[PDB]
Amino acid sequence: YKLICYYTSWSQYREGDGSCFPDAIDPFLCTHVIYSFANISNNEIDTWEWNDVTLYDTLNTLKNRNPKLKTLLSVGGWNFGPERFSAIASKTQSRRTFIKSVPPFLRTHGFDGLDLAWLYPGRRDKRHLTALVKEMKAEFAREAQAGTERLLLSAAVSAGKIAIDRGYDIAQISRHLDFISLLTYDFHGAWRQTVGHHSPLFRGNSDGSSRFSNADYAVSYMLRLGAPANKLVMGIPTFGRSFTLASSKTDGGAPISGPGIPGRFTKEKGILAYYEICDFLHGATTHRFRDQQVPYATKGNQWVAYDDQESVKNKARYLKNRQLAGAMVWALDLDDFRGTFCGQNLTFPLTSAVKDVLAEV
Ligand SMILES: *[C@@H]1O[C@H](CO)[C@@H](O[C@H]2O[C@H](CO)[C@@H](O)[C@H](O)[C@H]2NC(C)=O)[C@H](O)[C@H]1NC(C)=O
Repeated sequence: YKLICYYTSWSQYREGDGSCFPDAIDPFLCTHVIYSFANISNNEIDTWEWNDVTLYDTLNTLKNRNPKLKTLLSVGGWNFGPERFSAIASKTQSRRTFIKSVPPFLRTHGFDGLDLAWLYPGRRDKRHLTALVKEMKAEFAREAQAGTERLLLSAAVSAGKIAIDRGYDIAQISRHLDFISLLTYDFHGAWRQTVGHHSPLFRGNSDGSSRFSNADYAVSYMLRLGAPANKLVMGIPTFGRSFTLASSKTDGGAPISGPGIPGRFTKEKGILAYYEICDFLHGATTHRFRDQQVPYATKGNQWVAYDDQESVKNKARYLKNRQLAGAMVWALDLDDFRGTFCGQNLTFPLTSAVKDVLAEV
């Protein structure tokens, strides 16, 4: 079983304990670590943060301690406009230039592969996305002729029915990618006013429009669309999503005046790192949807939808029962990498839980 763990570039800037460097990563924890977000300049892959060269290096030494650990660099991201991605993929000229620029870059820094994080291609992008992956893999196959490990090519894909239908030629890109990571944790309406859990495992028999909004359906759909189970990786969030309640109503369906307040170290509205959540729980009321099998917490006018150890173990067992390729964690930097915020002196609580389930069989 594969355990793809993303590490985000900008997590170094977090104050105090929040600050996380490749340095703090357990070399034996995951099987693949993806460095989060590289840019594209002059239609050529390029760095993002000033000290990326240094961090790329910090991260790629972990392989000295664990020969088998494989690393990948991811292009795109949320702060990377799909428009610009879209423009690179439409002109066969821009596309080829970008492609040709990757292997050298990757080789130079020590990455064993590239991860496409084109965050959501539109209906007019499907055709080109397919082109992009085909040629990419083709270039990697050619470069491997030079007598060296072939680079890996993976992609972070949306897990919403509509999104998938709109911009992905799954059956096609499936045969060219090494593995696909399902963003199975962006399910609850980033758009509207009611409390809701962003990463439900099952359907939640109470509500009936939006079933397509859960891990199960997403995975089933992908398999139906033609993606081989041995290539699917279900994404598991290591963070929670926050909401500022608009009424004393807390139960499912409650009103929302807007996103929750920022975390001391995360400093971002609506989001909370798991270690921040561990501190939040103190004086908070824990609740859990049996239907979807995920928990949520409330304190004051703050409502938090998140994943805990069992929640994540539960998803891990799911993934296993459908015989998927493995799991993908959202950031390693959002988990308790210090192990000093969530009791139990364990480091990387969440990601470990997944590993335990993934390894006990
Ligand atoms: C992202 O790539 C862009 C593309 O060049 C870099 O942002 C630049 O992008 C603008 C949009 O095309 C250019 O017009 C500007 O010349 C340029 N910005 C500056 C200040 O020079 C960008 O720097 C890359 N991202 C990062 C984080 O460096």
